[PDB]
Amino acid sequence: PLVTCTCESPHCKGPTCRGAWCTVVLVREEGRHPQEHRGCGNLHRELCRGRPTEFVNHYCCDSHLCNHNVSLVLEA
Amino acid sequence: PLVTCTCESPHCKGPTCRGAWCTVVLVREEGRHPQEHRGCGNLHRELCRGRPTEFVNHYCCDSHLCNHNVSLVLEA
Amino acid sequence: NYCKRTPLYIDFKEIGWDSWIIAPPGYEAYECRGVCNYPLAEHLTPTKHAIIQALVHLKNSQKASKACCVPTKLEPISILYLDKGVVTYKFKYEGMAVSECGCR
Amino acid sequence: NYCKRTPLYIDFKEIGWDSWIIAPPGYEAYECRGVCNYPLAEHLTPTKHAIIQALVHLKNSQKASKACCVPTKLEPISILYLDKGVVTYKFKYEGMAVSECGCR
Ligand code: NI
Ligand code: NI
Ligand code: NI
Ligand code: NI
Ligand code: NI
Ligand code: NI
Ligand code: NI
Ligand code: NI
Ligand code: NI
Ligand code: NI
Repeated sequence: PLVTCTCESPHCKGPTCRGAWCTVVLVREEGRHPQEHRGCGNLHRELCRGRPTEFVNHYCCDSHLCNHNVSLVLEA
Repeated sequence: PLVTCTCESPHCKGPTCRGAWCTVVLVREEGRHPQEHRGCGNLHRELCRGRPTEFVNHYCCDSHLCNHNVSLVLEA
Repeated sequence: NYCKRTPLYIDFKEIGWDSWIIAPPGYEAYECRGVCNYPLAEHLTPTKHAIIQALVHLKNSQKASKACCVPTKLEPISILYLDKGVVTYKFKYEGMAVSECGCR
Repeated sequence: NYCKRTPLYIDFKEIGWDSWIIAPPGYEAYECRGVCNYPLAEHLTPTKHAIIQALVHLKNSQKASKACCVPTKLEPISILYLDKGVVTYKFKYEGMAVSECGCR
């Protein structure tokens, strides 16, 4: 079964998306400000289990619109 | 059957190589001087049939060391 | 911009291939250009190594380069080519047109 | 330098994957870095689209970008990972280590 998720990423063809789980990915490159991506996830569920680092944080959930307005924090 | 060819390219693990045909490729990028590559060829024989252009020239032969000290010219 | 399929028309005459490609004069080969910034989107079918390599590039750019946008499935085209002066019809000239891009 | 396979050790702790990867602490994932300058060498198994795209990049860099160095065959590794707190043994974790590079 799938779930509807908030889509706020460059690969979003609409405000919502349907996937196996909802994702919030907080990514920080070496130079610029961290960007917060929201969307769904169907492959590589193991990304959700990664401990937050200084550069990446993976949040995942499978409730309806559970990834909406969820703020993540990176490691120092 | 294969043939021994003169090898003078960055991908040459020795002075000679064994392939279906010997190649001399004269390549010119947009900025720097044209480089002349010598080696063998086993795939994409159709590259040999390409008419010389302002940036590339493909010479091919299947004689023993036939691609040795062969000078190519590009188009204006 | 992000990794996606970009239109790219190849004129066989301007690459010297019209000497043996009788028809067509050219074709839409397409092109996969764009950056593979993390997270690697699923529609680009990123492999686990590409995802890992993208994570190390975030840690520091010196250790690992970023995942690259490359074609993942290629489609054949039909050409008319000279076979020793004879115009012959090849139905599937494999690996010519891009149908799917990805991050590898 | 040219497209080739470069050693790249991944420390699972430094990418946050040690939370679920019990063993090994890391592995040699390798990396395909380097430029795919024309002519595309045959040991990098370049496709016909990659060869064509490399030819248009020589004509002018604005129309088509250069072919990219990417992994072409990936190998699995064996890991010990947590399955709901249980240390389980996965024999083939596919798509983890690079065995062959190429230009696509
Ligand atoms: Ni999992
Ligand atoms: Ni041919
Ligand atoms: Ni696409
Ligand atoms: Ni062209
Ligand atoms: Ni990035
Ligand atoms: Ni994979
Ligand atoms: Ni290699
Ligand atoms: Ni690392
Ligand atoms: Ni080049
Ligand atoms: Ni091909």
